[PDB]
Amino acid sequence: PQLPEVETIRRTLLPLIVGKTIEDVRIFWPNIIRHPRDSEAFAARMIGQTVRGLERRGKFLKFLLDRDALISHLRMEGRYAVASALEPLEPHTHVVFCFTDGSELRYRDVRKFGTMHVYAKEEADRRPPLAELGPEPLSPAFSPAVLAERAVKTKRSVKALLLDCTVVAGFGNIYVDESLFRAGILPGRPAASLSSKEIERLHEEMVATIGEAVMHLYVYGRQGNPCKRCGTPIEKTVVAGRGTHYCPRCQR
DNA sequence: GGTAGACCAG
DNA sequence: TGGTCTA
Ligand SMILES: [Zn+2]
Repeated sequence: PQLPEVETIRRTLLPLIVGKTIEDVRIFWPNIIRHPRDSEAFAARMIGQTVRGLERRGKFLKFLLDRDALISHLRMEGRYAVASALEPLEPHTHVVFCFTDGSELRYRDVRKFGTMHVYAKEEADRRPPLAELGPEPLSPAFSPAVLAERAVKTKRSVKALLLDCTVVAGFGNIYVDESLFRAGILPGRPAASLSSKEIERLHEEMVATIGEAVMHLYVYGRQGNPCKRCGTPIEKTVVAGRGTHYCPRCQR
């Protein structure tokens, strides 16, 4: 899921779990659990805690309990569902939180790529994976100035820069390619080569792209197809070890 | 600072 | 392929 999907999950999941008390935690793929390392300690500490809130940072979901926060990342195919303990689990269900009212929060993930960390609330923000996470793209903490500051200090491509989680939180491949197209910037441009005007434009399109999504595509996955703005076939190469889509005419 | 390790299965 | 951590 992308940041906008994660925000949707945050919004819709919360009322389904708030105020419920955890009675059991069942884990079928231990490797999902990253902290505490021992998945049995993970399970034991959450029992008896009540869900008090649900926040998002980047693509991370932060479940607030009584004493702890559960930090969860779905990666590409992780999904949460709330349902009855009386019904069979869906395929690829790896973690289940059982509540005292007979309902469950289920985590499914065909790729088994997602991660979970639990810490005392007051520690969550200064421990992995939230530590070092950059500002929310939709927040004033993410500004042209901040972006400019990071751009000049590096020799990497502009795409690599925007993919950097310390620069800005949860900006995925798709939104990077779309935003660069919209800003008229080639993804392979060295970040330091960007003018001040290009930085402001990029910031503006980044916010617009992610902002519109939280509420179609120009280039992502459209290789071999005409650009919607100029008709030139969209091209695909590899930049920053990633599938990279761009229009060689609109972007410079 | 930096990229190339690591995890997964359709 | 993807995202984010550790080495
Ligand atoms: Zn074009």
